Amino acid sequence: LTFDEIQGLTYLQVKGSGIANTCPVLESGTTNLKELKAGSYKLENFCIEPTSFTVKEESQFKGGETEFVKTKLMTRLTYTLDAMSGSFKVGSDGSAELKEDDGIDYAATTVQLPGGERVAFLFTIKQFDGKGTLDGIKGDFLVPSYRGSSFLDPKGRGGSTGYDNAVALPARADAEELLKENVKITKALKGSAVFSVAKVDPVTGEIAGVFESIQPSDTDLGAKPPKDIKVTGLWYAQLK
Amino acid sequence: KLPEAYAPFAPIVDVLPVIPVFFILLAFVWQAAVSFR
Amino acid sequence: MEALVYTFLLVGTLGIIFFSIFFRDPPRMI
Amino acid sequence: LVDERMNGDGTGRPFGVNDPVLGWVLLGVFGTMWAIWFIGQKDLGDFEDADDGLKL
Amino acid sequence: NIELALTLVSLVLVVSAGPLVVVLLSARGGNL
Amino acid sequence: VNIYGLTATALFIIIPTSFLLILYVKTAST
Amino acid sequence: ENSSLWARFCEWITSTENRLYIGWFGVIMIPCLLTATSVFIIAFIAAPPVDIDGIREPVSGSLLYGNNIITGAVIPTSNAIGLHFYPIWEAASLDEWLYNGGPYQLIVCHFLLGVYCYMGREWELSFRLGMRPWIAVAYSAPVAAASAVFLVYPIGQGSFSDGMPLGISGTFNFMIVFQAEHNILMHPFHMLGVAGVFGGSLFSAMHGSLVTSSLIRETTENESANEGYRFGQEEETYNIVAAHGYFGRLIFQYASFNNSRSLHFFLAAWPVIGIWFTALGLSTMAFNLNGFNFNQSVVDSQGRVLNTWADIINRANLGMEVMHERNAHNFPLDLA
Amino acid sequence: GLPWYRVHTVVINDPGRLISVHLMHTALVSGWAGSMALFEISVFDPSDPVLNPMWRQGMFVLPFMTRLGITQSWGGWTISGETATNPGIWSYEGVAAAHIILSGALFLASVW
Amino acid sequence: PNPNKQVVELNRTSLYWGLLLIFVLAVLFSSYIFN
Amino acid sequence: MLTLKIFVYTVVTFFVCLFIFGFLSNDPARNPGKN
Amino acid sequence: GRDQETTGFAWWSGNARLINLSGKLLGAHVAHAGLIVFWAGAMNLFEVSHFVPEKPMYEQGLILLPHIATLGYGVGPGGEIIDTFPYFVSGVLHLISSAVLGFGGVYHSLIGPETLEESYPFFGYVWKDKNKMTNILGYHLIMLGLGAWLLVWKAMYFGGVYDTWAPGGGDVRVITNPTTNAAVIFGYLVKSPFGGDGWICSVDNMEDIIGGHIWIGTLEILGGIWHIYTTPWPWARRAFVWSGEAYLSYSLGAIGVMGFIACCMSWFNNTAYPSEFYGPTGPEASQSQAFTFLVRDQRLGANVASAQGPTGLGKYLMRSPTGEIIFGGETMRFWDFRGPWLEPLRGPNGLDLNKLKNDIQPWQERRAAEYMTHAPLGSLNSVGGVATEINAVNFVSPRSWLACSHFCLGFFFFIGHLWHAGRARAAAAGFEKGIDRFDEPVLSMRPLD
Ligand SMILES: CCCCCCCCCCCCCCCCCC(=O)OC[C@H](CO[C@@H]1O[C@H](CO[C@H]2O[C@H](CO)[C@H](O)[C@H](O)[C@H]2O)[C@H](O)[C@H](O)[C@H]1O)OC(=O)CCCCCCCCCCCCCCCCC
Ligand code: CLA
Ligand code: CLA
Ligand code: CLA
Ligand code: CLA
Ligand code: CLA
Ligand SMILES: CCCCCCCCCCCCCCCC(=O)OC[C@H](CO[C@@H]1O[C@H](CS(=O)(=O)O)[C@@H](O)[C@H](O)[C@H]1O)OC(=O)CCCCCCCCCCCCCCC
Ligand SMILES: CC1=C(/C=C/C(C)=C/C=C/C(C)=C/C=C/C=C(C)/C=C/C=C(C)/C=C/C2=C(C)CCCC2(C)C)C(C)(C)CCC1
Ligand code: OEX
Ligand SMILES: [Cl-]
Ligand SMILES: [Cl-]
Ligand SMILES: [Fe+2]
Repeated sequence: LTFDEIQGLTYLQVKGSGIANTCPVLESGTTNLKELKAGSYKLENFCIEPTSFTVKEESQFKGGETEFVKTKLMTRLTYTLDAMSGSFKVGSDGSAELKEDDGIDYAATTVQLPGGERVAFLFTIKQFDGKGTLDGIKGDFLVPSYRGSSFLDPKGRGGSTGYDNAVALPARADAEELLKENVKITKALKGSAVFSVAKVDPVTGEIAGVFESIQPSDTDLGAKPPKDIKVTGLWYAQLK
Repeated sequence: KLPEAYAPFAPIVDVLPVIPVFFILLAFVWQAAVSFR
Repeated sequence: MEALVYTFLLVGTLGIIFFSIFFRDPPRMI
Repeated sequence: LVDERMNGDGTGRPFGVNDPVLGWVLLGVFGTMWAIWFIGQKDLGDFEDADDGLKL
Repeated sequence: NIELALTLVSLVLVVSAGPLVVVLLSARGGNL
Repeated sequence: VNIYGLTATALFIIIPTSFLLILYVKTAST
Repeated sequence: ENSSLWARFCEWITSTENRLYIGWFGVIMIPCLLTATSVFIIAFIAAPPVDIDGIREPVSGSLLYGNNIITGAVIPTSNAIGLHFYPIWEAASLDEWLYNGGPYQLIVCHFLLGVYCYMGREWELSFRLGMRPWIAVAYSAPVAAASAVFLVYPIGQGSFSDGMPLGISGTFNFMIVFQAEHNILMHPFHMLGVAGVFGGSLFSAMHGSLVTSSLIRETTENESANEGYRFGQEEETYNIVAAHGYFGRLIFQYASFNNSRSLHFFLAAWPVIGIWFTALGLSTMAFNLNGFNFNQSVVDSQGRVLNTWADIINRANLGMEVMHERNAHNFPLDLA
Repeated sequence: GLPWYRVHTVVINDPGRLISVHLMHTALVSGWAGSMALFEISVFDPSDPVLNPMWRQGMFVLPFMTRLGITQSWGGWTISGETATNPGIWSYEGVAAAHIILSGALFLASVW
Repeated sequence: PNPNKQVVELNRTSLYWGLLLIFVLAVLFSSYIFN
Repeated sequence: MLTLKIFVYTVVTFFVCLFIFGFLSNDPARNPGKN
Repeated sequence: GRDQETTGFAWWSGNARLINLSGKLLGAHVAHAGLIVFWAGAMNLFEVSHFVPEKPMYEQGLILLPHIATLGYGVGPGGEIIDTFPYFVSGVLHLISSAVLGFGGVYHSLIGPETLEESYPFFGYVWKDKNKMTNILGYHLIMLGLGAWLLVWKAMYFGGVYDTWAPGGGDVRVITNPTTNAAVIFGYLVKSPFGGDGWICSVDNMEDIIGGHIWIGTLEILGGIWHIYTTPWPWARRAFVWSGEAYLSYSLGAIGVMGFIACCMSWFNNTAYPSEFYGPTGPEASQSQAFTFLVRDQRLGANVASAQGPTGLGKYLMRSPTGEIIFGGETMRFWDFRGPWLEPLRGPNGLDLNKLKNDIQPWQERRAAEYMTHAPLGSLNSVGGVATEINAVNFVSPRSWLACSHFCLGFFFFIGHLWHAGRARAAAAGFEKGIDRFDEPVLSMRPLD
């Protein structure tokens, strides 16, 4: 559906359909990619819809190579980044600058490996700053810690609030297992994303394309090594 | 409150809702008076 | 390992339920 | 998008049908078993006169 | 407090008014 | 001292011991 | 012959000569309570962990995921689903159904629809055997209490995640969280329910011992006294006058029941009415009516709070509610 | 009466109890086959098929499933050393379950 | 009403052979089972 | 998933129509008590 | 009066003595219908006398005044109470009519004939007469049908009813266009009862409500005329018990469902049960909390969209499981809540945060902050918080009283169904007094059952 076909629906008609989880496809407009007028644009209704989640999983086998594997999704329809505000700049020749500031720019998402391993992650592009030509707007965002600092584990340990030890084992409350009780690390990592503007509709100020990002998964507050997750799919924005 | 031409009758009104509890009790008095035949 | 022991105790309890219904000592009248 | 849904979680469909074959499931299974009951209604008594129920 | 006192007088005249039917009808007549 | 041999010894005793006790006390009461 | 296909099926369904009676409630009861039984045993053993709280932390309840019989449970449905209907066919994958607490809502929908028809066929066999009907009315009290914990309290609180977990230690979590949010101990309908199960255990031991202590001497001391009764004998194997004339001496003479039919009605009506209230007490607290709140009720002169035992219950109450669902609450009022 | 070693000869005269007593043995044999295949899958290490294969690990009935085509599992792994994208219903665990489901069906037939 | 109903008997001398047999096999083989 | 939903709706409506037409097939006369 | 040995009923089941006494049974119902009208008169005037205009209608423990307010008598824009005299006339006209109903109820119970069969043949009835039972059933459907047209005439012609979804805020709105589309009206009935559907408890506007009572008014006038001119068909002779206790048990199971429906109706719906009058719903007060701290903390310099919670889902705004931008927290379960203060902030794709960063209106945060401190949790002695709360306020929501009373009444009348449907089916079969002791039907059955 286009943007105007979504906005021509009431809330009860789009509810429960999965249409609300989708970015507006840009049906009108051409792939010429030059009639986009140069200059600055504040970028609202910027929304990113993924299509695949693949994680860099180490092989089950001993001499197996480590690639990106197909996954199936555990969280239901909570994964689209939507309605992000920011600035969009294009040059005279085709050099473009994509930047977002505010909006729903993170989406916690659990995805399950073939083999039964549930790897969770937050799909984000938050604080993005990317530069380059309209086939690649290569830049880096940050991935925050998947749980906050006031998150509490099943034993009550946590970063900001919490015990900081295993209280139910009072003789070995603090021991050589302090990797997961004495430090709850909430350090934010970094992820890289590549945007490519594919269609321009300059009479309405609407541009869409394909994105490709790679980000870390989750560290369980500093208890497991985070894994790399390659997210592809579509995106959409409104120049105005 | 009630309309002010009736507010002196507001003491009677506070007793009026509990009256159907007395109607189920009156069935027990009437049956006690015939000795629960 | 203990989950094998847990299910054996649960299957064994459901076994006695099956025998207590379909192989009960039948009540003889008179 | 990522996966494939049926997408009827909060849509309020009549008897929860969204493929029309589901409505014919409802009418086919009701209609097959209405017809078995109707043909077998000759063994249930002809309660034809007015005072012919289980009454008190 | 006359507004509280009349509510009690209205209670007693009504809480008696049920058994007073049963008492009076027991004495004269008796078809209850 | 293994988990197998300590309980395989106990099962090879008690499962045939009690089986023979089931048949004897059946017989000695007849 | 003259009988149709449907008529020979009706005389088999309503047949009193089956070993387990089926009835027309049993064509619902059997395929429902075999559905919920089969998916209970598979999910108690082998279900992957469940995001009960909707906050994307999974909770393990299966024997194959490191649980024993006490701590294992079929975990309630996700809080993100709420009261939404989540069958298998509304999920994308079967593992998404397993992640979001899907097995719970399939057990609970078939179990409740199976115990409503279990109650229906206790009526039906009573009607087929020429009995008086109201054993079903007695069984309506555990049915209502099962309906309160799995259906009505989720309906009032707005999620099946607040329904009772299908396990031993999951039940205990459900009770402890309930007392923090609703104060069930200070509710009179739970007080009446405790009086129904303490009275119902007193009266089971009372009626059970007076009959046992009044058995006519029929056997010797080398054989159990339970062989003095024959199944189907028409004489009455104990002395009701000796049992009445004993409990009459014990407390008061007119306190006892000389009528064994009136004794067994009161023996049925004390647990059933008591469980009827605690099923409604749970269902009124479903709508957040709550238990009596006597906190800071006793105040001396100069306006200062004297504590009571209810204030100590509150200190135990508000210790649980600051720790239950410890990551769910972003906002200071547990309105859900 | 009979000795202990002669008890099963009550079945030599009636063929209906001979069905029922071979059905119970057949329920125990396939009940072993699924239970042994569940035990072997629960202890099999499919990591190195080159230098820690199934005969190296004590797998007894897993080379009999793999001999007649069953190469994939519901844990993703295969025997040749790759990931199963579609394990199907005839996995190792599907066949270990198909013998237990048959074990209970043959059990009920023996009671009949 | 099966006419093929028989009873098993085991006298005490056969009890004493049977109990001896499974203890002597347990005396013999368990040295190998415990290894 | 739709194959499962069609199957469950055939199954559930089979047993619901057994329930409904069973009580329409002269249930109140299936008593032992004569009048 | 009457006694035990001439009936076989003790004092504690003595209303069962007047089963076959048509005139006594008439006075039993008319005197009881006096009590329903007497309570509705007395509890109305009790609530008019204890009405205080400085407090909301839902704070004061008023459950009957919000019903007359929903009809639009004496209310202004935004739920403001203009005058209380329309609530006073409703109290007196029931309190005076209760004496008229009380008189003829006492009349037919004491002086009127015991059975009105031989003297008044129009009113006389035998319970097994299937024509006369449908005849009385048809008379009362026309009364229920014409009663359902009173709501339609009052909404279309006689001043209108209160529409809480009205443009410009909620006030009294004449419903000029009631929805008579059968696909919309009968779409609620075949809708699922679960989350996002709510069977018929989600009827979201007054046009479906008033247009639905056109349907229930015509079908009961037509269905009343149907039962006056017909008798039950032979398949209905085959399925039912035709005693008076059976007809009671049929009504008890029908009305015990209706108690369960009105339990979940008053708890969830805020259109036929407006929140200006009944207070916020369970979903409404929990969504009002998340909206209140989304406006509190946004003015304190925090981006409410980019704010990550401690679990990583989003403290203020998260995504619904079908993809709608909703409020975060434990109130993700009530995301399918719709409210007339909240729906102005909601676009197609869930809530619109562009509309929610710039166009939060000052009346919306007035009303949502009112609903947070009037959540439908209380105590049995009307304290008014969570169970861990001190004696400060005096509040239990009417929705909390209306749902809890009508689940209990709906539960007992299902029990009353199971009592009387078991008994009337067994008493018509003959074995309600016990086993015959001569032909015990178990003794003529094959053992090892
Ligand atoms: C999204 C959509 C979802 C689906 C829709 C959901 C909502 C559906 C609600 C519809 C309303 C249902 C109400 C049905 C009431 C049935 C009551 C009944 O027990 O009804 C009982 C009566 C009994 O009728 C009487 O039955 C008698 C029985 O006689 C028999 O027995 C007699 C002696 O008793 C004589 O011997 C006689 O010869 C012998 O024939 C007589 O025949 C009378 O003539 C006859 O009037 O039935 C009748 O009146 C007629 C009954 C109504 C018609 C039933 C139609 C069923 C469906 C048909 C379409 C099927 C499609 C199949 C598709 C296939 C491909 C997949
Ligand atoms: C297909 C194989 C088969 C079958 C159907 C039979 C069937 C029979 N045999 Mg024969 N038998 C067989 C093989 C078989 N036997 C073999 C291989 C031997 C050599 C050891 C014998 C030696 C033998 C003798 C010497 C006698 C019989 C007798 C009998 C009859 C009664 C058996 C009984 O009551 O046991 C009762 C057994 C027990 C109560 C317990 C036995 C426990 C032992 C230790 C085995 C443990 C069971 C183990 C778990 C199963 C593994 C078995 C393995 C093959 C997989 C019955 C007709 C008797 C007969 O003819 O009566 C007139 C008799 O005297 N059999
Ligand atoms: C809503 C409640 C209700 C109603 C309307 C009735 C009505 C009736 N009952 Mg039932 N009953 C009830 C509750 C009720 N009962 C309860 C709760 C019990 C259990 C305790 C019983 C137990 C019971 C038994 C055991 C019997 C009845 C019988 C009767 C009938 C004869 C009454 C009679 O002779 O009394 C005569 C009694 C009096 C005249 C005493 C005075 C009571 C009057 C009516 C009070 C009126 C007060 C009112 C303010 C007047 C207003 C007047 C108006 C102008 C404003 C009558 C139709 C009898 C029956 O079946 O008849 C065949 C019978 O035997 N009842
Ligand atoms: C069923 C509908 C219904 C509903 C929803 C309400 C709801 C309400 N009423 Mg109304 N009321 C009702 C019926 C109802 N009442 C009836 C029938 C009467 C006539 C007696 C009244 C008379 C009335 C008055 C006079 C007042 C209210 C008030 C109130 C409010 C607070 C009530 C309270 O604190 O209860 C506390 C809770 C209880 C009393 C629990 C009730 C449980 C009962 C007693 C059953 C107990 C079980 C027991 C074992 C059975 C007893 C029999 C056994 C011994 C044989 C609330 C809005 C008050 C208010 O706010 O006024 C503005 C107020 O002053 N009501
Ligand atoms: C107070 C209301 C009332 C009552 C008690 C009755 C009572 C009766 N009616 Mg009448 N009727 C009424 C109102 C009423 N009617 C109205 C308002 C209409 C007009 C629409 C009719 C039109 C009508 C006709 C045309 C007929 C009856 C008939 C009957 C008899 C048998 C009904 C039966 O067994 O249904 C059993 C019901 C079913 C088998 C249907 C299946 C029900 C399941 C639950 C599915 C329902 C789906 C449906 C769309 C509702 C979905 C929502 C639901 C889940 C809440 C009985 C005497 C019959 C008779 O003998 O009369 C001469 C008959 O032919 N009625
Ligand atoms: C409108 C509904 C209705 C009608 C007309 C009848 C009519 C009848 N019933 Mg039924 N009954 C009903 C509902 C109804 N019942 C319900 C809902 C239940 C379940 C609780 C029962 C359970 C029931 C039983 C168990 C018996 C009857 C019996 C009877 C007969 C005589 C009753 C009598 O004299 O009462 C006399 C009244 C009393 C003795 C007083 C009882 C008062 C109790 C303690 C409640 C007090 C009110 C209290 C405020 C409510 C608290 C609960 C609240 C929290 C919801 C009569 C045919 C009897 C009979 O003969 O069967 C045919 C019989 O044994 N009924
Ligand atoms: C697989 C399910 C789950 C497994 C659960 C494991 C634990 C089970 C615990 C319960 C064990 C049985 C208790 C006692 C039963 C009893 O005494 O019945 C008494 C009846 C006697 O009835 C009479 O039996 C007569 C035959 S005879 O007399 O016995 O020869 C017959 O003629 C007559 O009609 C009949 O009335 O016995 C029988 O009918 C048949 C013989 C039963 C033999 C015992 C079975 C032992 C269990 C083995 C199951 C497989 C186990 C391995 C796989 C897991
Ligand atoms: C001495 C010895 C030996 C032998 C051994 C043996 C022989 C063993 C056996 C073993 C076995 C023989 C085992 C078995 C097992 C079985 C099982 C384990 C089964 C199970 C089943 C089930 C569990 C089922 C269930 C069910 C039912 C009942 C119905 C349907 C459904 C179900 C599935 C649920 C030898 C010589 C080798 C040498 C060494 C030593
Ligand atoms: O779900 Mn189970 O517990 Ca009725 O509060 Mn909020 O939500 Mn949850 O927390 Mn507290
Ligand atoms: Cl918790
Ligand atoms: Cl929250
Ligand atoms: Fe007894």
